Amino acid sequence: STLPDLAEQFAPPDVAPPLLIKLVKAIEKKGLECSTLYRTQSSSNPAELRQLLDCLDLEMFDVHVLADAFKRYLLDLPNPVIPVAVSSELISLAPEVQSSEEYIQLLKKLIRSPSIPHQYWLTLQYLLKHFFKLSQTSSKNLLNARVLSELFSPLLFRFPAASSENTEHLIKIIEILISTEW
Amino acid sequence: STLPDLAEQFAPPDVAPPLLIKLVKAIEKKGLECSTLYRTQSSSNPAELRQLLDCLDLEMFDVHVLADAFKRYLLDLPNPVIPVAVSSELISLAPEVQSSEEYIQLLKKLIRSPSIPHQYWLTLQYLLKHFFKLSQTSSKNLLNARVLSELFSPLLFRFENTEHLIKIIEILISTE
Repeated sequence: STLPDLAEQFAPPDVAPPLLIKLVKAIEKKGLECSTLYRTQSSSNPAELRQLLDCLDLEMFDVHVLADAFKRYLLDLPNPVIPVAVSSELISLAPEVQSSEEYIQLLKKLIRSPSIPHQYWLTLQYLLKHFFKLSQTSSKNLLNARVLSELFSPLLFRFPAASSENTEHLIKIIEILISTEW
Repeated sequence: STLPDLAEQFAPPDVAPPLLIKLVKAIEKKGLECSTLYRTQSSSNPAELRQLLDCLDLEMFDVHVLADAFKRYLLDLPNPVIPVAVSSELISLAPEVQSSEEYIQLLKKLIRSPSIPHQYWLTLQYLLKHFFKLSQTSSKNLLNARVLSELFSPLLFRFENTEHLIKIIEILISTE
């Protein structure tokens, strides 16, 4: 649990944590068309994956190890990419305020709060771009935006919560944000 | 004001915001012996000072304008160098605590909290180093740790109930 806060790992004008960029670039180089990328576990345990998140070129590793280390990274951030402040608010929204557009508007307003370092929103945007690029070779890797949201929303929000029509709505906006990256 | 959070202006391994470093270096080059540094209002208004903080060599500017822009910078940070949570805790202990060394140990403990980006403490240390350097020519600029603490504690904490905070800064300047 020695991964520094996102706000300490980089600062503007950099667009993302340098370790995260290395992971994403290696994964895209070696696994863009992999039909089980992020949907199978590798043999490495969390301690070994954490050991990798310190030291070599990440392209030297097995792609399934890199993919697991990507998840491990999202899980080990001291605060999640989408801070609990933001998700606590989004979950509290009523059924009458049910437009995905409104949920997205609120997520951007809350995460861009000056009470939240810009690094959180920057990292989320970088991850969305990766997820969008993956979904554009769906014909080969079988990943659409919705499945990528179902796989990664629990790692982005890190929020235990019964399956509400609120939680469906958070998966839905991530789904929309992946698809609408350009 | 569009000044970004301390945590957005730099990240480890850099030791301080690059704009703050530029200000400090220019002020120390041109004003180390100035008997009125940081105690005189210059002719510029906050908008003009912000224009200078929003961007070329800062040495071209009048030193009193640099000193004003340094204060403007500290005032315009979206969150103060010493976060409000930290200062609120130190203030609420005020009648029950009074060991100064305890206040200092606590200030450091609170500002190094994992919930607070390391940039806040890094920036505070950079500021303390500058304040200490000034105090080493106090015979000429008249800025000793106590005067520096009275001038800048209100900008660092962003605030009677406060005298123990001023003393913390005074001691932290002296022991650099």
